[PDB]
Amino acid sequence: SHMQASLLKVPYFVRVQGLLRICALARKIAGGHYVQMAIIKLGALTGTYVYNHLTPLRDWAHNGLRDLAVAVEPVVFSRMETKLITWGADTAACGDIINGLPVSARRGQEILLGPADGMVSKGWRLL
Amino acid sequence: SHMQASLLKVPYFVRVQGLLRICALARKIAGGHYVQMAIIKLGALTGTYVYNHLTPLRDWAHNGLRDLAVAVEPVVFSRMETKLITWGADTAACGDIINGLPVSARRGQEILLGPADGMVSKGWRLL
Ligand SMILES: CCCCCCCCO[C@@H]1O[C@H](CO)[C@@H](O)[C@H](O)[C@H]1O
Ligand SMILES: CCCCCCCCO[C@@H]1O[C@H](CO)[C@@H](O)[C@H](O)[C@H]1O
Ligand SMILES: CCCCCCCCO[C@@H]1O[C@H](CO)[C@@H](O)[C@H](O)[C@H]1O
Ligand SMILES: CCCCCCCCO[C@@H]1O[C@H](CO)[C@@H](O)[C@H](O)[C@H]1O
Repeated sequence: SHMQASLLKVPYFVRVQGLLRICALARKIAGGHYVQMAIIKLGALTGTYVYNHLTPLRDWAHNGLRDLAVAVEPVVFSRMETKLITWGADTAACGDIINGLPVSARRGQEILLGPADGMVSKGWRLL
Repeated sequence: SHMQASLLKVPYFVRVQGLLRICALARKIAGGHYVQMAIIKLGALTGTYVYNHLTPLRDWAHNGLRDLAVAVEPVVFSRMETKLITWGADTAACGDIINGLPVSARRGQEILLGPADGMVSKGWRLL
């Protein structure tokens, strides 16, 4: 799904499993909390976030990890802004760009990202 | 604003007008189609795309611009993959990352991006 922005063509659920399995290894070592933070941040780069209500830190986290985190929904180690959006097939418009692609047309509750050229003849309407 | 992914805090319609004002300067000069393509590509990396149906090429484009374009809805000069999406408040889920921020919660028709910590208190629900 284009809405997940993952560098890896792998299901989100499975990506979190793999990431936490690497973390589990450091759960009991000395600077283990530092290690996990590193791996979690590396996961973020790949476009994979972990949430406490889905994969409780209590089941894999080193005791010091939670102190390094400034948030666990999802787990992040530096300030990250919080925004509100209402975007939907009903409000989408030209000018909008989603994960790198420009909004170009609509057809029902579907929105076309990228070039729309030659799509009008098929029921798509330009936004 | 977040759904427009523009490096400039300027209305979308104003950004395009500024871009096409520069393009017009080259509408009639020799090799102007090349100059306009550079300008339009600069707009792209800045977050602004132009569409033929919003601002027709016949009003500002140099005669050779169309030939260089691979599409005009919006104007691009190389392959751009076209995607079809179905997404909204009713479908948003964790694992989703929108223009850099992770989906974390839902309240009504609004969706929360970024940390949700402490929001469950305000009537928001983790996804
Ligand atoms: C950070 C990106 C990692 C990408 C590789 C993910 C590999 C996920 O591997 C997963 O491991 C689980 C057990 O840990 C198994 O139960 C799953 O079946 C398996 O697919
Ligand atoms: C790629 C980004 C370009 C930014 C330059 C924007 C220049 C604004 O352009 C001007 O804006 C005014 C109102 O805002 C209009 O009334 C003018 O007609 C228009 O030319
Ligand atoms: C950085 C990319 C710029 C691309 C635009 C190139 C425009 C070439 O501009 C050239 O200027 C010459 C005057 O010296 C004219 O004689 C040529 O006919 C004209 O094509
Ligand atoms: C001042 C001279 C400016 C030349 C304009 C260069 C615009 C670069 O346009 C290119 O567009 C591609 C997608 O279309 C991107 O993937 C490249 O990273 C980007 O460099």
